[PDB]
Amino acid sequence: MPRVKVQSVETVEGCTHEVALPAEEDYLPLKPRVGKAAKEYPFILDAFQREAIQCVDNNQSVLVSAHTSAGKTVCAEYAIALALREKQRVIFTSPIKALSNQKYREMYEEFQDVGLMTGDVTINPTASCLVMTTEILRSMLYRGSEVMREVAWVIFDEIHYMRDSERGVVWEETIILLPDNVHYVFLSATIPNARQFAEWICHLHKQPCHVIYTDYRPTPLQHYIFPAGGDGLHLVVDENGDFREDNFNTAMQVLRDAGSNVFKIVKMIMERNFQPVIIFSFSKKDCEAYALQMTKLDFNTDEEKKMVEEVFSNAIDCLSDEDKKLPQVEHVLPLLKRGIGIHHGGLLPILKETIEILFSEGLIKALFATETFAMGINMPARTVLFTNARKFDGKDFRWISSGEYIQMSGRAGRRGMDDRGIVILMVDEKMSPTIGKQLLKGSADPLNSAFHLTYNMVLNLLRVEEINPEYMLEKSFYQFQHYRAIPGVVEKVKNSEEQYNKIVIPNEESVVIYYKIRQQLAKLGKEIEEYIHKPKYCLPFLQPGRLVKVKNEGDDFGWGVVVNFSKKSNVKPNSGELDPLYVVEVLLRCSKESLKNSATEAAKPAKPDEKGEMQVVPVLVHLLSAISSVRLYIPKDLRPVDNRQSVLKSIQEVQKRFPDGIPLLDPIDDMGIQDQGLKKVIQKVEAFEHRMYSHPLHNDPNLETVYTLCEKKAQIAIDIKSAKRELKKARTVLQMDELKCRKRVLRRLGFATSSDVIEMKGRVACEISSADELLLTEMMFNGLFNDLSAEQATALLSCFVFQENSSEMPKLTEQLAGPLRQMQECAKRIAKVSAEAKLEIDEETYLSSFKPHLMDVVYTWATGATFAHICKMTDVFEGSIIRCMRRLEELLRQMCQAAKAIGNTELENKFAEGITKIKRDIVFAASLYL
Repeated sequence: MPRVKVQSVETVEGCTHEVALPAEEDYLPLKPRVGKAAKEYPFILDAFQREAIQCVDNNQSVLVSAHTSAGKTVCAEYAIALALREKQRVIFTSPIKALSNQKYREMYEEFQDVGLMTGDVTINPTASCLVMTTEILRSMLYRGSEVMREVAWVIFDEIHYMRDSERGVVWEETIILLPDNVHYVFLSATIPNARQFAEWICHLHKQPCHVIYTDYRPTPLQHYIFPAGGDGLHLVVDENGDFREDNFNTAMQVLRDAGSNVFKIVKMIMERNFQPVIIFSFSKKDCEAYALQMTKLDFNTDEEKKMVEEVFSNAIDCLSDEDKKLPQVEHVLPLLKRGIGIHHGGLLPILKETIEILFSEGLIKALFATETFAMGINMPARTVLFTNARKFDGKDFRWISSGEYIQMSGRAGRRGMDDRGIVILMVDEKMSPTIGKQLLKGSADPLNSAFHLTYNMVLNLLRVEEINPEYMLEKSFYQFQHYRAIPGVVEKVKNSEEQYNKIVIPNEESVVIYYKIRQQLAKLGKEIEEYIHKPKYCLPFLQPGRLVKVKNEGDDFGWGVVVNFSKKSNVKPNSGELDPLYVVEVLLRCSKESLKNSATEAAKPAKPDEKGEMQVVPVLVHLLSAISSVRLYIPKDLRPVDNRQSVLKSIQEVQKRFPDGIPLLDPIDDMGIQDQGLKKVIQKVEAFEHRMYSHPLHNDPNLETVYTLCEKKAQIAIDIKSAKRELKKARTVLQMDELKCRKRVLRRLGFATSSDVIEMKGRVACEISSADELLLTEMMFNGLFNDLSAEQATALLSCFVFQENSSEMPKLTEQLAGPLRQMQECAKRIAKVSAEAKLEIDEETYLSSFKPHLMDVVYTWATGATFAHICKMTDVFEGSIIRCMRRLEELLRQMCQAAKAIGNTELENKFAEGITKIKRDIVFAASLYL
């Protein structure tokens, strides 16, 4: 159980300052800085700037949360200066290697003493500033690597990136394995759940942590909406924040009644000098499709074209003669002559930073960007546009979330260069007046960790003799956030039991028995209803006008006439299909709010406070809770309003003719059922209702009140039962059940003994941190790497770094695919070992995890083939091919120093030679910044 508290020190008309204090720690107010500022800044700093500099002056860990355009790095350059003034080395981490290059560039330009440490490049590993990616920090911590002996300040930037289930999990280990003598600085975007992370840090390592939150913006933003088809922009929210509902209503009405465009948008936008401009498309094919669509427009001046050509000539010198003739550069240069460009994940790694720097200088006035451009890149623009609203995440096709929208919209507006920021949005189909307005008022996202288990983690902690995984589990943020609900759970249980005790006055238990029989009667009623509507005897009884009733357990729609029905089966059946379903098109009375959007759930019938409107709605066959024996006449051809109003009137007089209740059917005779067993159930229902009315309580009045009281107390009891069921798992073998399952497998393989101590069989596994090492150790130990040539073995390892689906499967030769089965057969046997240890592994994706699409491309490249000649045998973008080998080349780096573990060198030097003849023409070249 954690023991912390919050003081929330006052702030004068600025930001909001809170401090986390661990349990018994009295709050000492911050003393003013003594001495001289370690770095002067030419401008005036904000209130939260003052507070942050004051806090860092006291050598205290801090959390700051604000938009990216605030310039948080201005604080950080101060802190990195201070340890430089005090002669202490500073460690800086970045999530992706991409930003590390230019960040090292700035920190080299003004401080002149920094050190770069990437997986591929190591520059000056003797400096007071080491800039290095976090996973390298994890590897460094797992090794002895006694560099932390002298460091005390750590900077974490863009921390909100911890929203992935796959690769976010590492930073918990990185943070936990750090010592308790260091100080921290945390940079974050606007976060609702800011406090809980701070409390987790305060409890984790015995230190206070300041927290700063604000939403001040130097440049306010303006939002407009453009329906698909029309002219003009509707300002919905402005530099003041009012919603201006009228404009939104006008836009949705225009799209509803209306139910080259991009060229018209760009043409209008360029007119009033609103460059630069950025667009966001989630399909990289459409980025180039609109790039070619834009080839009829020019922005550059003659001097600008001269400058772009000269800088291009400077850039392409190192490219070497053969590489200068690639088709892609010949495509882009005419596009660049007009002032437009693209940026996606299939472009060359050399063209990217060229485009970025040319955008920085200020010549290109129209850039097309994919999702991974707003993240990173400290270069903002003047206006922002979105071409879509739905996108495929990788598992389904879903709408955009609030956080993505805010993150991408935050790039509009430059301090001083432009007065206001402009962001535009379009909608084309199924806007659904309900969803979409949240995108303009919702916050970005609450941050929540996932922290799945992995083999390398438990192996590495087993390598440490004084640390064990079970100690690690309770320290994870998962357990911390699960511990912030227990007080709420116990408070809920306490309030519920007290409420149950408050209202207790039944008389007597005969009411309880009358309830129980009234539930058996109900269960019998549903069990016979499950027989009356089976689609064998009820299909001839579905004429138009049958006055059916529908209740899908949530609400009563009422009485409605049947219009049509069909045996339409499930098209594209999810998880197969073995029973046919039926859909009945029946005319119900829906609400106005349900019709006005009519795309979200086709639900929420009209309420007795509204007159409502009737429309035909498709329903499932298993929802008809009543079949009547009356057939109202139906108009001829219909589809207006007045005749449906007459149908409403008709259903209204017919109810004025059977005040006792409409005669629905008789299950014994009307259908004609002759099936054994239904006689037993009708006998039982007749019996139960016989004694039901035979009861005296029934005659007694006020029965309904007591019925409601019993229903309420039963629901309270159900709630208490569920709350106790949840509370019976507050901290009860959470992800420690898999721990036994995970630890069980290791001893079977031989990685560990039953005594659960690392052996050299497991020690080679701890020295791998990129791919699934368990099978790799089997490959090395079973002896499959030997008798494999270097040229044919490097392509084998490429299956561990490729995880993207492709349309076509090329044919592979026996010498190249013989090991492929050899790889696959060893996968199956290991999967069985996992499957027999109660682990939830399915052995269809497991073999599909390694995708055998590009081994030959790896093989052909390491045969003397030219890059130009090699990108024509597969339907994969060249850029996507290029960065794939980064992990593979990184993998080969650690494999060479992996075979030097069991005293094997014949295999070791083979991989070393393979690495040397990879870096040949274009794929491995220093960044324009390096």
